[PDB]
Amino acid sequence: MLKIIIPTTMLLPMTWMSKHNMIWINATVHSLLISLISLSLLNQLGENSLNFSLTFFSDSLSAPLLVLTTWLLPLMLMASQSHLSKETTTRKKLYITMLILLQLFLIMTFTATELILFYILFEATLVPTLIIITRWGNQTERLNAGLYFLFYTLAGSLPLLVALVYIQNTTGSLNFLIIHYWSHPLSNSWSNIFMWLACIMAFMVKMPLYGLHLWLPKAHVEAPIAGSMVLAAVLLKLGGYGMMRITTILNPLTNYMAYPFLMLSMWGMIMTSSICLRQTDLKSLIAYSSVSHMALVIVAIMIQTPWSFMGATALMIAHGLTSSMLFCLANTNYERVHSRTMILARGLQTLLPLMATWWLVASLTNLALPPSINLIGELFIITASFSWSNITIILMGMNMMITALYSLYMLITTQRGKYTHHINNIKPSFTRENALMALHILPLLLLTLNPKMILGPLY
Amino acid sequence: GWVRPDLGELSKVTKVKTDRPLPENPYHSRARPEPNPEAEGDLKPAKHGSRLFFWTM
Ligand SMILES: CCCCCCCCCCCCCCCCC[C@@H](O)O[C@H](CO[C@H](O)CCCCCCCCCCCCCCC)COP(=O)(O)OCC[N+](C)(C)C
Repeated sequence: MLKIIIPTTMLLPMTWMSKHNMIWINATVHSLLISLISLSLLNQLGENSLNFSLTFFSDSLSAPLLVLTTWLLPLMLMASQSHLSKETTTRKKLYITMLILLQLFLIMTFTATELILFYILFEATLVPTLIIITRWGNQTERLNAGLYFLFYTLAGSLPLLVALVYIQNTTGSLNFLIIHYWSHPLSNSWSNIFMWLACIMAFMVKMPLYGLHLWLPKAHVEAPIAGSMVLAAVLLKLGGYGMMRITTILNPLTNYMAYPFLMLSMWGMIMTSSICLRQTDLKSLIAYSSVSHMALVIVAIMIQTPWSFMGATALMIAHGLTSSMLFCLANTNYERVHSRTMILARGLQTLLPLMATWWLVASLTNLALPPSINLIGELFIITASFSWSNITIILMGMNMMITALYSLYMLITTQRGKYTHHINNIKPSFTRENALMALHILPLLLLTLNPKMILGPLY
Repeated sequence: GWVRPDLGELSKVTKVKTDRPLPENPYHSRARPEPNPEAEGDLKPAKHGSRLFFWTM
């Protein structure tokens, strides 16, 4: 697995010894090459896993997330090129260093055969994101956002650590393989109930759960474009990956303990979808839509059936790509208008038609139009939920309707109607922005041709 | 016929011919507890190293 980790580490000396006007070109080229290298982990087995060494292993749950993580860095560099143009060379190199460090931590987090090593890297990711938000954010609220984004996480993550070490004192190991093979039933006890809660809440706060989702709109609205991209695409999926990994030792207590979280998710998806209907901020709207999709993923993981896990994997990948694209489109609007308010710049289809096409495709894929992988994950989760209880179909159908409603509302408000008269600084879209949108969207429509690559280890 | 002892003669340490048996346990001591096993052997490398969390060495 070092054939991916070492080039990512070499990205740092290459960045810092680059010329003042060659940092973006070199970083983008070598990040794309690293993505191409990482693309060969998709050759998975129907047997156990790709156990490279005692420290790192690969899975068909890990490999799609790793490929997405590698693919996200070049796009983040392209998106950050514009608003960081007036910046000093040292600070641009520091920004690129933060991005590379975040990729390295994510890559090691997703393989991480140990639960303590997974926890350490899972929390190491928290530092570069915090620096990116609180340093290169525009508004005065960024600091506050960072505080929220920090403490929420730690509020859930310190109990997990305690539980983790406790488990190793009783089991003797925290290796995923030994943990899976030597799993024993968890008795219905108060001690076991609190161990279950300690194991779950850390990943639950990062999805985020509906009750604990307040940090996310703050962090996304306050962060720069690359920060928003990585938060929506990869960092939200750490909770899903961790829950899928750790729920193996929580049976049969999950049957009883899942009820409050299932109710919170099934009602909060309706709640956040309706919130999206009355939102004056594009970034806030996209953040709330992300909360709804991750609520569906939480339901999938808690149900804990093969179709649930397949749908959860597919939905995580699809949402990562779609939400990153949506944030990029909103940022292209913001870099022209400097307002970030949806109602201000109107009728942009008449002034920017190709970007209107990109908006339409992104809205269609957020809307879960078949046969997109968004709908593949949605439908698999919905079928699993129907088998769990036939009454869930009501809430799922309401969520689908409201999702279509706010997606097309966001499209119509910004692209249709009459242009705002007093806005005259709207320039033709750049080749960089069009290429960014294309590099987001073509992978989705290619993945719909080979869905088994993103359906996980239970396929 | 008594000759007075000289200086430092009555402070000499002298020997005594006695038939009284030497007390074998004048302190009435109990039996001393057995010592610890004081294990001895040849050192070998630690099995799989430190075995601390994820460290392989
Ligand atoms: C806020 C945003 C979201 C955050 C996350 C929320 C999710 C956390 C919810 C916790 C899950 C449930 C906790 C315990 C579930 C076990 C079931 C139990 O509570 O119900 C009855 C238990 O009876 C009573 O409930 C006893 C507990 C009463 C005291 C709890 C306080 C009630 C309200 C407090 C809610 C505050 C939550 C947040 C705290 C900060 C069952 O009867 P019994 O057969 O006897 O017990 C069987 C279990 N045994 C065998 C282990 C003993």
